[PDB]
Amino acid sequence: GGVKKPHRYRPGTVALREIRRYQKSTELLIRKLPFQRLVREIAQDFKTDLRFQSSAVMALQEASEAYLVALFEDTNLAAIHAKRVTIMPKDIQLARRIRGER
Amino acid sequence: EFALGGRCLAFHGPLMYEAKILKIWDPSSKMYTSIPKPQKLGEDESIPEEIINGKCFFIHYQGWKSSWDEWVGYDRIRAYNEENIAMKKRLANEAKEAKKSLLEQQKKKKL
Amino acid sequence: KAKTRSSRAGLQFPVGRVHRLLRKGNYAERVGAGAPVYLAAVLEYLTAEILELAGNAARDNKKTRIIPRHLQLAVRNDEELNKLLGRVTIAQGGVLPNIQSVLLPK
Amino acid sequence: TRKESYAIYVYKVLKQVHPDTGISSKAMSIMNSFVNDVFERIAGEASRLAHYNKRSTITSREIQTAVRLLLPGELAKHAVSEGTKAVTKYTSAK
Amino acid sequence: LRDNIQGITKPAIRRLARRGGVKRISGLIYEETRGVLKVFLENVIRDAVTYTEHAKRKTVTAMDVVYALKRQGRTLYGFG
Amino acid sequence: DNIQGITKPAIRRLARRGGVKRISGLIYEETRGVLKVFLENVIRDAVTYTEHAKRKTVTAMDVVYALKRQGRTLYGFGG
Repeated sequence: GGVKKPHRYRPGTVALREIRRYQKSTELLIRKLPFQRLVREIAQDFKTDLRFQSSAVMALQEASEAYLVALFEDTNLAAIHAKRVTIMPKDIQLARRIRGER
Repeated sequence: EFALGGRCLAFHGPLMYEAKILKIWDPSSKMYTSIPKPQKLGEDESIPEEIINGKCFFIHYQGWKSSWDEWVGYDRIRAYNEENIAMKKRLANEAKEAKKSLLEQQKKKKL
Repeated sequence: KAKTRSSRAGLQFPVGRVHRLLRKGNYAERVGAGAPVYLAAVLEYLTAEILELAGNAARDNKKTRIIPRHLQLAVRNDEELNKLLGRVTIAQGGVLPNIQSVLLPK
Repeated sequence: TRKESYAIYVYKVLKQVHPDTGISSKAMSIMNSFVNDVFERIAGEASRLAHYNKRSTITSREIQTAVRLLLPGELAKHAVSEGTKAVTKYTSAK
Repeated sequence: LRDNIQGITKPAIRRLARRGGVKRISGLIYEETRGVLKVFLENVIRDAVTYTEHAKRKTVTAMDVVYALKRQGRTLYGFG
Repeated sequence: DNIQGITKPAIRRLARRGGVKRISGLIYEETRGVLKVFLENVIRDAVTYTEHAKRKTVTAMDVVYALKRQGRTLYGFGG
């Protein structure tokens, strides 16, 4: 007769819940070691064997997450601009086509 | 047969579900063995009395959380063999027919 | 007995230091006496409004000591300090909590 | 080895404002870099103003034209007011 | 090393975008973003290895990073 | 009202130079306010600079000087 059904939050509730979770966190998101490596291969191209402090990396990250959370933010406004809740690659592009990096 | 941590197929309402055997209960010794070692029931641990006289297994449903973990006797537990898998397929087909009858009655309700 | 220039000016930030710096900064050839006094006066103010606002933020989160986050709130909540510190990215700030109205459930 | 920074000064003005509140060291460094940056911007604009007006000295006047050109909106008025009363007390106490 | 851009995992690119207040991240964004991280991190790090060499230092310093970010406009407080 | 002197066809001409093919009608009056607030930023700084030279007249040099401060340099008028 009555068959079970698991308790699944509707698409979007878990979303907004972790939005409120993450907009109160100040902790960095991109993980450290993965990021650190991002550089050693993004630097090896500019100068060989450039050592890096454990603070340059942390800085070059804080500066990155900060740059990205800003761009995502203008991406969203750009996504809402077309009356849509999905962001698209064009958005990150319109946004950046207006900051003048493109 | 039944082993600690092994596959099993179990009743749950009218249908068959796969489960892990985490504990094996012996009614005579009032005791169960567990996986990370004999031990008795804890303060918050209890078994329903309908099955506690038979050999029980604490089982965990695959694809479902630990809130669904429960003690089952030989009535509700079977070994993971091809006969049980085949009748599991058969009862899955019965649930499929029930869902199809649901679709038929709702589409007649729409008309 | 030698007194400091800050107590002459009634300030807490150092007026002496801000003179040296002004001099070695070579911002200009000659620097007058009152220029480091005024700059220390403005810097302490800006350091104060920002510290006050941070104090208003912290008590709210019931935390004794100010931590870098409290300093972002203070800056992004205020609409002036935000034009000033507007292309600045503070460490461990997070962002002002905000979600758009169309993203809310109906 | 000696590192010059505005540690005890900002701490003082913090107790002058709140004589009950602690401060984080990283947050301190936020304050130190922030006062250094705004000092650089106010002093640079001043240097410029001067070099435009063919002057050669950074008078308290320039720092003002500057504070009113950089600090935005009201933050300025209250900056000026406090800077003018500060230099007034400096000249009154000589 | 090589192709470590994939280290900025999707789970994370999301967490950042989630931080930024987005609710639905289309796929085809996870690739675009990593590209944006690698144009930003490029310029900054480049302007930092130039600062590094000028000082004839080898250890890319956090001090240089901050100065580099300034040049591009994205000043960072918390390090010097 | 001197603001309404920035006429529609003029805002249309700015849009045409800007590559716009259909201008809403409500744009015209949005472009005024945006225009004003911007001029009201340059000219403000233009004058701070002016009253620093104790000059009472403003110069084009002070105008491009205020633009340099804002960020948008203007070549062709001095400096």
